[PDB]
Amino acid sequence: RFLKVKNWETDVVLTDTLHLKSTLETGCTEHICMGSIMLPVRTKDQLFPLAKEFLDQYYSSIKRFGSKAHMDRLEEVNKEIESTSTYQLKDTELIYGAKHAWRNASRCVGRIQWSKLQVFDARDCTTAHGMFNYICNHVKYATNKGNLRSAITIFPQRTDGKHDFRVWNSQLIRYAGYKQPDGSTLGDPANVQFTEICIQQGWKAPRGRFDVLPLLLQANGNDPELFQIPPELVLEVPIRHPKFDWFKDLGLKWYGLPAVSNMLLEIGGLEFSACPFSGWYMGTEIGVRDYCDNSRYNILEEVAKKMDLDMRKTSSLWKDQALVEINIAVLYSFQSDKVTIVDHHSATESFIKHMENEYRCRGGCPADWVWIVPPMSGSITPVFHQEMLNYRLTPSFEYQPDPWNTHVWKG
Amino acid sequence: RFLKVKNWETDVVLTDTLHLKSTLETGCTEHICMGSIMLPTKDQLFPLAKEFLDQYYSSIKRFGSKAHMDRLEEVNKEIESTSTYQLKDTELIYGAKHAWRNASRCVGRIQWSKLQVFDARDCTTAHGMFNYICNHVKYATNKGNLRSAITIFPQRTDGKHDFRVWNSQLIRYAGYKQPDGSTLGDPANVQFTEICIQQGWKAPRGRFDVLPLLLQANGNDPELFQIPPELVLEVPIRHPKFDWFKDLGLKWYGLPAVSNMLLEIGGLEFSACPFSGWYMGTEIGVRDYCDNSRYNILEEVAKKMDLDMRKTSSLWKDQALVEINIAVLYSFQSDKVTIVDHHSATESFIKHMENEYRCRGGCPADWVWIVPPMSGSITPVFHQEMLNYRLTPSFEYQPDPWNTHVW
Ligand code: HEM
Ligand code: HEM
Ligand SMILES: C[C@H](O)[C@H](O)[C@H]1CNc2nc(N)[nH]c(=O)c2N1
Ligand SMILES: C[C@H](O)[C@H](O)[C@H]1CNc2nc(N)[nH]c(=O)c2N1
Ligand SMILES: CSCC(=N)NCCC[C@H](N)C(=O)O
Ligand SMILES: CSCC(=N)NCCC[C@H](N)C(=O)O
Ligand SMILES: [Zn+2]
Repeated sequence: RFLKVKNWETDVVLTDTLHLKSTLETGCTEHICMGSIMLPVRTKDQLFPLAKEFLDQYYSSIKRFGSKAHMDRLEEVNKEIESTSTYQLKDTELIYGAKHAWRNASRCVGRIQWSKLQVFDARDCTTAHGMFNYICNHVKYATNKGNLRSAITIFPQRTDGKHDFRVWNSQLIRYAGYKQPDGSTLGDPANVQFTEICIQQGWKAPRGRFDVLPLLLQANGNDPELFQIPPELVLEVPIRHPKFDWFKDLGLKWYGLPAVSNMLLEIGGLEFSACPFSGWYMGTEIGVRDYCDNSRYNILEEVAKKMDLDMRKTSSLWKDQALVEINIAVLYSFQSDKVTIVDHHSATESFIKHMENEYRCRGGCPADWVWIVPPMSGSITPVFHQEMLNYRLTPSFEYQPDPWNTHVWKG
Repeated sequence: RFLKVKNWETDVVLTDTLHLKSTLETGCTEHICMGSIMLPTKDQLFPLAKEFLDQYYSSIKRFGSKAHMDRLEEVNKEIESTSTYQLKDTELIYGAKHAWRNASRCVGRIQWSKLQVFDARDCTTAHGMFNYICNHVKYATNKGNLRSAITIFPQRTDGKHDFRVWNSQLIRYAGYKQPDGSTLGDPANVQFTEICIQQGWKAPRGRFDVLPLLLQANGNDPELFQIPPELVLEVPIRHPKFDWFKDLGLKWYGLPAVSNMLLEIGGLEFSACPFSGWYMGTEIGVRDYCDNSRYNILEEVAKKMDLDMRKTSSLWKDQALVEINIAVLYSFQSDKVTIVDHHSATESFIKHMENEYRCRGGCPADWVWIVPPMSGSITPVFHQEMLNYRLTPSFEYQPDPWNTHVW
């Protein structure tokens, strides 16, 4: 069966046959759409099929399907599973795997880049210290002095779910949040709970508004340990505005490298609970969400004051006005410092081209509209006008619960 | 069975049970989400009738009463012999108010129970239709102090005797393609604008020409009519700081009145049922003015502001978009035409959601439509999980009449 998606601004229609190759469920039914819901120990039994599909995909992509190297590999994985209960991916399969997980990531607008991913195989890693070293190398390689390069680091896969590798941080670089007793927060509110954990594990907190948090790291199921990323490794951009000279006096900066560390990489049935990955920022991530969410740094007001806008009635659109300035400032700052960042117009347009090309070559491109559309200026980006089809392909990045909720402390 | 929706900005969690009374289908499956697609018999009718009347009688606290049962019999007998049935006025009104209540794409539902319903079921001609329409337009406009209203023409019968308003709204601007290849006026109405001319309309062929109404009664060929100009309240668009803004020559009309939908109540289809409320500022300023396939004016406004349009990374479109929208809200407010800005409206819709949750057990909502097409995440609705489902009575889309009507 074929499915059509139309762009309402250009009238381009597209035909999706790829949704056919999908099995994981959406959270949706014929009676309810959960399209806007944020979050809607494997047996040998169900492991070989998962293996087989993956290797069928892998071998098709290299144009070797049905070959002797394809069959021998099936038979070998098959044997290794019955014998050992799991199996190891060749290097080639891991690389292909991680590329495809990104490729299939429907909430990601930056996927035009999916085929350029530096994969770092950390499956020989055994300790937290080994983790730290692997991560530092990732952060230095990916930063590249501001000329950001996409990368992922993949630690050993889950075995009995009792020996998991986990990065307790939600990102490799992120600013502390500290709840004061008067109810206010100092620094990033997103990070207060994690910050407290760090502190409880013995981190001495500078307690400022932009303190880079320590890596908290779990190897082989052992309690995690704290480590400071070398400061010279953390590239940061002080935030100024091309015409508002008081803007710098707002005391703002951000880090240049976004690197998600809390998700799970599934490939051919295997689960990698530690697989930090990094690309680069679209400006709105920082200027709209990180700075302006009410539950984040929440700077709209103080920027509004400084611009002396009529703040007395919402219909002045003073909020909308401050938001654009703040976003001009973020992009201006990054560009001036020659740190890679992309604006939301350029990013969404690229993505439309990627999506169209994906339909023509692959028969589909699963996409989550709620996520692909930027959080300001929605309809003046071409994605707003693009119908999308959202479905679940593997390999994939999945959510997993916070490890402090699951972890069994050895003390 | 019972579903949770969470607001991520405030942490409030709501439990939806209303979805288990969902009837219609969504387009989605376990395997695919179609959340962002725009348009995903005697025996048939009695179930629908019964289900509507049960909720109507439960709403008036008379579920199961003799009054309830008798009406179920009376409607049942009428179907059994006539093959359709007629709604009591009280049922007509409740049905309409609830069709709005259930409209998951409408951010403005906090207003739902204050709807003036005009029963035009005794109408028989397009002249009759025009007269009902003008009285609608005048009542709802109210000299700028807009009031919500729907007018309901006679329900479909054999679907060869359909009443239809061919305009997509009562009031909208014309669209002419030109030898220039460009488009003058509203390019969204270009094709209708033709059908009108193909029907005799003398287009003044300018940029903001209020289209003629094109009305079809009892399935007949439809007929042109010019709304008395004095009935069309319009706003010239100026900016509270850019004096030059007025020079752009922009105006919009005060009354949005969706005229092409189909109202379904208790299994009965009312295919002409124009309804109207009032505008959220972004509809005009963001979509109508700046959609690249609408008036697409960002290019020219950016010029007047002398912004650096050299690179997309100056956010010049974003800068302009904001001003354009300050101007619209400003114009309407200055002239005392009712209008709501996207901040105040989404705040109200969050409050409506919470009312419906504790009062009705849920509130179907389509996040993709509810989140405004500017400043999404600074409106509270961005951070609100919504569950979308299809309850009845409802408004549905229906084919354009010209693709259908036989001459
Ligand atoms: C090349 C630069 C990239 C850009 C500009 C980009 C852009 C984005 C943005 C804006 C989001 C939404 C994030 C949010 O709102 O929190 C996102 C989500 C996501 N991106 Fe990309 N991305 C890039 C590279 C990558 C890479 C290298 C990966 C992994 C290999 C990736 C995988 C994902 C995933 C899995 C999500 C969804 C995260 C979630 O569900 O919370 N992206 N991306
Ligand atoms: C009273 C003030 C109202 C406000 C502020 C309001 C707001 C809105 C907005 C912003 C939309 C999205 C429209 C678009 O983007 O095209 C919408 C759609 C809709 N509204 Fe409301 N509305 C109001 C009154 C009404 C009334 C009186 C009704 C019917 C009785 C109604 C029913 C609907 C329906 C059915 C849709 C979806 C129509 C479609 O699919 O295009 N609204 N409304
Ligand atoms: C409830 C709602 O889905 C939630 O706020 C989503 C909406 N869209 C989003 N889109 C992106 N890119 N990132 C987000 O965090 C969110 N949040
Ligand atoms: C393809 C996508 O569904 C389409 O552009 C939608 C998105 N959200 C919308 N939201 C509103 N309120 N009105 C619209 O016309 C649209 N268009
Ligand atoms: C793998 S990096 C992909 C990206 N461009 N963003 C990811 C999420 C970052 C987050 N939104 C933030 O604002 O820090
Ligand atoms: C029934 S009135 C509800 C409303 N406020 N808008 C409806 C659609 C109008 C459209 N967005 C426009 O910009 O003309
Ligand atoms: Zn869905």
